[PDB]
Amino acid sequence: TSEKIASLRQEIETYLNTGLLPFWITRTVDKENGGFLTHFDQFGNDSGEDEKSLIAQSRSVFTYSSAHRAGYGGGVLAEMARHGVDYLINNMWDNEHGGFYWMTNRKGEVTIDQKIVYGLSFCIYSLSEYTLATGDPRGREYAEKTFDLLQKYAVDTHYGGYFEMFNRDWTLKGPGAAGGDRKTLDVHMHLMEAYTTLYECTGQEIHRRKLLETIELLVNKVMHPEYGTGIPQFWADWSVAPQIKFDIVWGWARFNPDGLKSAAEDNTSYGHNSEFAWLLMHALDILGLPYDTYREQITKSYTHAVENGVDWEFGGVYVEGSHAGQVYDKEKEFWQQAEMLIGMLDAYRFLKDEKYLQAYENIHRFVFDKMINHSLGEWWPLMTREGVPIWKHMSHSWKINYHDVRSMIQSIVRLDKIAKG
Amino acid sequence: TSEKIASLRQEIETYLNTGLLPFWITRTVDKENGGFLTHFDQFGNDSGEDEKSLIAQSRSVFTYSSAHRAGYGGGVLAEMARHGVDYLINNMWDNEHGGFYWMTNRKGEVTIDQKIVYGLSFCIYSLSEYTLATGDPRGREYAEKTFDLLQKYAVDTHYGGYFEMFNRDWTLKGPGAAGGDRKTLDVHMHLMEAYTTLYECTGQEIHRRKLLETIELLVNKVMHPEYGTGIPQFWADWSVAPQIKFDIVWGWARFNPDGLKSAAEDNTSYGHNSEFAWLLMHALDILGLPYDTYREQITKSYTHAVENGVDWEFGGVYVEGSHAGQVYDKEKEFWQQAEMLIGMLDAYRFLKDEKYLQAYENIHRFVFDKMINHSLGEWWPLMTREGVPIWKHMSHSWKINYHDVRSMIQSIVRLDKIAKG
Repeated sequence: TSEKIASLRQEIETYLNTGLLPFWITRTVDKENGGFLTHFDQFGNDSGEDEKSLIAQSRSVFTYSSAHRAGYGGGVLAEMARHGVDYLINNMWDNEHGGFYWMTNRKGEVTIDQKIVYGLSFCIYSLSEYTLATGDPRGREYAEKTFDLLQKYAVDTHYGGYFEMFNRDWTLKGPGAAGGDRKTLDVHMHLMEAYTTLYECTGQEIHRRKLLETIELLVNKVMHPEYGTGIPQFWADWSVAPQIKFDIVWGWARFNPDGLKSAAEDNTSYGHNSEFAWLLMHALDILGLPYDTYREQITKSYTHAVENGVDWEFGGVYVEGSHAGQVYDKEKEFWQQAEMLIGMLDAYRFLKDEKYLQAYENIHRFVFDKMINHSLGEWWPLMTREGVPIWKHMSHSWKINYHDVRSMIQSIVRLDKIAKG
Repeated sequence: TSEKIASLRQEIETYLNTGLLPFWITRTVDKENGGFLTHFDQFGNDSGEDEKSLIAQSRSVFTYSSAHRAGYGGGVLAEMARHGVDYLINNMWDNEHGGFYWMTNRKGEVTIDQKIVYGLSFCIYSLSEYTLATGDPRGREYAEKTFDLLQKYAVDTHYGGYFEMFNRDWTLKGPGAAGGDRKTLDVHMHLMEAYTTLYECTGQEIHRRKLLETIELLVNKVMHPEYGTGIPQFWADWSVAPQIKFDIVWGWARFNPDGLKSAAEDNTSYGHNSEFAWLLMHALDILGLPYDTYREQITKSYTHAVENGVDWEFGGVYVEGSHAGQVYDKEKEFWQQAEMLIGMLDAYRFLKDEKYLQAYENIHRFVFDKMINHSLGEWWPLMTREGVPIWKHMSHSWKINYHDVRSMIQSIVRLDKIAKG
C-alpha cells in the first residue's frame, strides 16, 4: 500500500539523518594526520588500529560524495569528501609508478605499497563520484589515471578481464595466495560498478565501451552458465579455480561451524548476486539501455536470491548456498542485507512480482529491528540467524559506511519510484 | 655445401652494400621539409605523390636503425634514422590526443588524422629499434606512449585482441569499411613483431607478458584451427568475418584475372605465414624460450608454405592459396619472397629437413635473377609467375625497404648460423 511505502521511507529518512550519518560526521575526520578514522568498537570508541586502508579512505570519499549529491548530511559532506581526496592524493598516490597504495598507517605513511585492483576499483568509483558531486576535477583526473593504468598493466589481452594484484612497480604478483594468477568476481563486479560512475562523469566513448565489455565478461564468464549465480574465482583462462585466501585481505574471515557442506565449492552469495543485478540495472540506466537487454541474467540473479536467500521466518538474507539452491550458511552479515534492500526493490520494478516487495519488507524489518545498533547508529557486522550479534565492532579497516548509506539512499529513492508508478 | 653457403652470403653482401642501401641513401632524405622521400618510378625518379605516410616514415626509421645496428650503411644510417624520428615526433605525433597520425603531405602537414593500429604497430617497432640502435631515449619514450594508448583505447577487454581503426580523438571508427568492427591477422601479427622489439628495448615485465599474450592470440584465434595457416579477418568475437577492403589502405589492390577461385574465402598467404613463423622464432629467442614451445604451429606454417607456395619450376613464392593446399594465385609479389628467404632458413634450422634449404635457394635465385632491378638496386613489386615485371614502380607510400633490407641482413646471418652448425 501507499501508506506502507510512506512508513518505510520515513523510517529510512529519520534513521539516515539522525542516526547513521551523525555517527560518522561526529567521529571520522582526522584533522591532525589527514584522512579518516574508521576503527570503532561496540561502544563507538576508537579501537586503536594503526591503519588507514585504501578501502576505508576511498569508500569514505564515495559515501560522502554520493550522500552530498543526494542532498543528505546538512551540506557538510562535500568538504568531508574533499578532505578524503586530499589524503588519497597526498598520502596514497604513488608519484613514481602511479596508482594508489594499498595501506597507510594512521600518520599517513605507506605500509603496504602493492597495487591491488580491488582497491583501485574503489578509487575509480569514489573519485568519479567525487567530481560528479563537487565539480573538483581532481576526482576525474585521478580516476582516469587509474583506469589507464589498469588497461596498461592489468588487462589480459588474450583471455580478457583483469589480473588483480601487483607489486608497487606494477610487476605481477606471484601465483596462489600472492594473487597474481586468479581472476575474481569481487574485482570484476566492482569494476562494473566503478566504470559506470566513471562513464557517468566523463561521457567518453572509451569508458562506455569498456563498461559494456565488463558487463559482458561478468555475464559470459563469471556467472554460472546454467544458474546465473556468481562464481568467485577463476584461472586466467576462465576455467573455475579452487577457492583460496589471498595474502592481501579486505574482510575478516568468518567460519560458521554449523554451516553445511563446508568443503563444497559450489557456493554463491545471495548478497553479491543481488548487488550485481541492481548495479547492472543502474549501469543500463546510465547507458540509456532497457533492463531487458539482460533480462535472462537479471531474472536468474534475483529469482535465486528470493527463492533461497530470504529468511521468511526470522528476517534477513543468509550468507551463502549452492548454485542449485541449497542454503549453506544462515548467519546474517551486514552488507548482504544492504544489497538485498536495493536489489529486491529493483527486482519488483523490473519483474513486477509481489514476492520481491514481500522480500524487501522482510529484509527492511530485519535491518531496523535487529541489525541496526540504534544507540550509536551503525550496523552490527555479523549476527546469528535469529538476529543476535556475533561480532560487535561497529567499523574497521574494511567496514565503513559504503554499503549501508548507499542502501538507505537508494532504497528511499526506489520506494518513491514504486509508489509513484 | 659450405662453398654454396659462402657464395650465397657473398651475393647478398655485395648487393646489400653496393646496390640496395645506396638506392635509398642517395635519394631519400628530405632536408627541406624533413622526413623521407619514397616515391620512385621504374627509372628511380620522383613520381611526385604529395604523401609522407606513417607507414613509409616509420618503416624507414626501422630499416635505417636496424641496418645500422647490424653494421651496414657505412655508419650513416643512424643519423638518417634520427632525421626520421624528428619527423615522426615533430610532424606526425598528436600533441592533443596522443598517437601518430596516419598521413602527412610532402610539406609535413597532417592530411589523414586517424589513429590506425597497423601504422601504430610500425611506430612501436621502428622506435624501439631506433633506441636499441642509437641510445636516443626518444624512441622508447614514444614507443611506450603508443603501447600505453593501444592498451587504453584499442584492447577489447572482453574478447581479447585489438580494435584497429580510430578517429583522431580515439573514438572507434564505424563498422565495415570504416574499420571499427574487425580484428585482423595484419594488425595482430605485426603487433607481435613490434612488441618483441619493444620488450628487447625495455626489458619490462608488462611488455614480456603482453608479447606472450599476443603470441597466444595469434596461435589460438588467428591461425586456422586445423591447418595452422593465417586467416585474415575476424569479427570482435573471433568468429571468421567476410573479407572486405577498408577505406584506409596500405597497399595497392591487385587482381590476377587468371587466379583460381576468386570468390573463395579460404585463402591464406604463404608469405604471411612464413613471416609469422620466423618472427615467432625471433620472439622466442628474445624471450629465452625454445622453438619447440610452439613446435606444432611453427611446423604447420612452414610445411604448408614449402609444400604449396614454392614454385620449383620457375622460382619464387606464389601469392596465395587455400588452407587445405590448392594454389590460387601464382603471381610473384616482392614482400613474400623476402619473408620466405628468412623463413625457409629458420625452417631448416629448427626442422632440419633439406627441402627447406632447397626452397631457400629457389627463392634466393628468383630474387637475384628475376626480381631485383640491378640497374637501380630495388625490387620489382609484382611479376608474372615466370618472372616478368607487371608493375614497375620501385617504391611508393607502402613499398619502401622494410621487407627487402631486413631479408638481406637476416638471411646472411641465418646462412652463417647454418654454415657454423
